[PDB]
Amino acid sequence: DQLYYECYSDVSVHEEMIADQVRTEAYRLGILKNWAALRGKTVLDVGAGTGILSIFCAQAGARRVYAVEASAIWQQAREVVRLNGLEDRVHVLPGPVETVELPERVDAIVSEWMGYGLLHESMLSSVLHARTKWLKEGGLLLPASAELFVAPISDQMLEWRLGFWSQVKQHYGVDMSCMESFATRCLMGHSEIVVQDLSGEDVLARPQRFAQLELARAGLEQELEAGVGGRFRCSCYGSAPLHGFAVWFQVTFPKPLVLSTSPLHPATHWKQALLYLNEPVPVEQDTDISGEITLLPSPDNPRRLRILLRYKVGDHEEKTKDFAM
Amino acid sequence: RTKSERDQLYYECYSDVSVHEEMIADQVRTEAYRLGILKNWAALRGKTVLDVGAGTGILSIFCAQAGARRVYAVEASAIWQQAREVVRLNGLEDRVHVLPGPVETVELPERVDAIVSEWMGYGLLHESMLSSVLHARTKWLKEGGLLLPASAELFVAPISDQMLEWRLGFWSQVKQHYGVDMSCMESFATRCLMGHSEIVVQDLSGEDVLARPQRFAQLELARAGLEQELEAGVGGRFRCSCYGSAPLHGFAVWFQVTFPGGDSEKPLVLSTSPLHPATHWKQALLYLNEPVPVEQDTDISGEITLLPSPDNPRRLRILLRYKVGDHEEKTKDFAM
Ligand SMILES: NC(=[NH2+])NCCC[C@H]1O[C@@H](n2cnc3c(N)ncnc32)[C@H](O)[C@@H]1O
Ligand SMILES: NC(=[NH2+])NCCC[C@H]1O[C@@H](n2cnc3c(N)ncnc32)[C@H](O)[C@@H]1O
Repeated sequence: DQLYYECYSDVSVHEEMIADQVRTEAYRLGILKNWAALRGKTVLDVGAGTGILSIFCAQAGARRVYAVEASAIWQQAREVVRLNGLEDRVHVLPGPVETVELPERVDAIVSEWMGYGLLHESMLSSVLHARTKWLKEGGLLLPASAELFVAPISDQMLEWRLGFWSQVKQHYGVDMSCMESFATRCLMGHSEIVVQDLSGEDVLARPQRFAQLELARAGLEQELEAGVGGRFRCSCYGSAPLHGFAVWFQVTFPKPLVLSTSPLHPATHWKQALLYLNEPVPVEQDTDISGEITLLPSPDNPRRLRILLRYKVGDHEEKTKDFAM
Repeated sequence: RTKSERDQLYYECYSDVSVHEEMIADQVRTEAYRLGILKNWAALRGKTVLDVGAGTGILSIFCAQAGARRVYAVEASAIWQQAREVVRLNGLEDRVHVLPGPVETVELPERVDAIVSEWMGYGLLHESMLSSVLHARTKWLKEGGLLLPASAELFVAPISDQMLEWRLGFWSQVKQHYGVDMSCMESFATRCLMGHSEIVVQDLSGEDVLARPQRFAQLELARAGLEQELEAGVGGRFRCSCYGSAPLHGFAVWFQVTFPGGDSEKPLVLSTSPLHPATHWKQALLYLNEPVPVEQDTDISGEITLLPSPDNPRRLRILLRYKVGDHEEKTKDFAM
């Protein structure tokens, strides 16, 4: 745990998260749009960082915010709260949320806990521990749920990198087309999850929701250990080389506001989690693709995301690939 | 990591496509070698060439296209098998010979007329590949032979880094967009972003340059005894006067290499300066612990030494000694 917390003692990660305008505006609005449910109520900010989300909760009308932060950045949060004149009702409490002592259970929890592929970092378990210990019955969760999506992809950037070697002749007068098979093995033949941003034109079929996480659900923490995911089925839009699948998520706040990391929506720092096949597979309009995706903690490191992929393209035999972040 | 582990990582890196894609996609770099080689056709026609660390073989092929009779393309990582295919694909395997393994233990049939190599790393000497080129020169280059490029030059300039300024000022600008005052974090951000002792590789522009760049070292690859200068430290002293008022953030170090042949007084130069087109080498930034205000005609002097790290000969270390105006001389010790 200590190694993890120390990653957040440096300014850069916090600058990156606030500079993610889609992320930060969405949390801001998700909180402020809940003013009626927060007015005069108490809030626990799990992993409060610099404190910015706790101050949004105060602007929404919370009577008190407990801002709990395990890394050294809590000292900066204390100063931010003081600078904004909110030390009377926003209280920064250092340490893990699992052992912090609050004066009272709270009406609401706010937290930005999502990692790459949703569950990389595994910070959800700390939010669920706080829910069990400190959230009043039926309390407000900001956000309250996460939804997981998959779509087959033809990655235009990958195509360009594989095709790069056949363009060397035009650039420098040396033919290097024979490098394409080697490049394919290098860029696709591995078993790592690739975090990369796609565009709408990389999506080869209607995205499918394959799992939903309800943060209030008691027993969710046990589900995370066993893996979360599910089956999916789709049919391709048209002819292209299938490179694999993109996985992304959205979270929904108590119309409810949705923060999405879909390639069809404005870019975020999460991008998408790309699962490449070992080599491209030609697909056509109406080619059926079915499969199953499971998000699991790595055996060597619970905080490291693993994804089991099972898939069937058209008539081909079912195949499997086991990815890790 | 142990030496065994460092060697394995190096092998894995250059056995993989990504680094070679980056180098070849670096058009300034690759065009400079193509033209610099072709401009030496008169010295290369009918002669033999050793390409130290040939990679995919593209530079060896440039040498064949310039008229070389025979090219030995020596490559230690698994990419040598890709280079063999590339050479065959272009119909050149009967005089471009891809040879696997370290140049330090390869066997050639004779000493060669010329050596070509793209050996430069970040801050010129990060990765420390020059030593292999010099080993090949001593062992395989004929007396009075040709080196391509023939020399490298190191430059320094004081900088006011506009990107760093933006990152340091980020916290003071949060409130005007999100309604939360975070100005109090500027000191913390400064400690995090400047108080470290890491060399930062980043692209600068001419706007960031606070004074006329100063050349502070030159490496003549033909010089016997250059290998001994590498271990003792490469560098030199500098002085400059600031263009105007701005916060001094530290210094940028960059290099160029010069190809022989052509105009004896205007050789072909591959530059990584912020004043010239971008390359994958960017520049090596040496940040002071905190910004220092300077004015027009503020004098800045000091000394810069590039050394291999004691824990890892492939890891660049830079010792900076510097004096700003009337302030006392200061020192800072950076590592890549
Ligand atoms: N969205 C993410 N991928 N990560 C969000 C991390 C936000 C903050 O939560 C802090 N943090 C993480 N786990 C804990 C914990 N159990 N208790 C308290 N603070 C924590 C961490 O130090 C950081 O400052
Ligand atoms: N400009 C740089 N910063 N590095 C250029 C490295 C180019 C190629 O030289 C190869 N290489 C490195 N050292 C050696 C050596 N001693 N002998 C042979 N090949 C080598 C390495 O495997 C790579 O494929």
